[PDB]
Amino acid sequence: LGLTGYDFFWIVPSLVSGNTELIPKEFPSGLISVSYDDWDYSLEARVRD
Amino acid sequence: GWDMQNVITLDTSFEDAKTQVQLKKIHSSVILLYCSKDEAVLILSEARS
Repeated sequence: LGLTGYDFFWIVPSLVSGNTELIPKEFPSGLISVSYDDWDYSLEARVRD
Repeated sequence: GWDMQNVITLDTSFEDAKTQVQLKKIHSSVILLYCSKDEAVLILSEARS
């Protein structure tokens, strides 16, 4: 319909961005999302905390 | 003023593809439709859809 473009910014929560290793082909670039950190927050730090 | 939004020419494949994107960009306005009766059948059916 035309709601995706340079001047449109889609903001979504962590519920749709789960399983970051899987990205559907219909997800436009620029899709800002927020999620719990899995890269910098290692499992060792998690267990220690 | 005659604020003409756009001109759409649906060659074929009205329900298949390449036509829904053009028909979806019309907002609340007046539509001048030029076709045949049997073609207008499908055109208005898809417009209602």
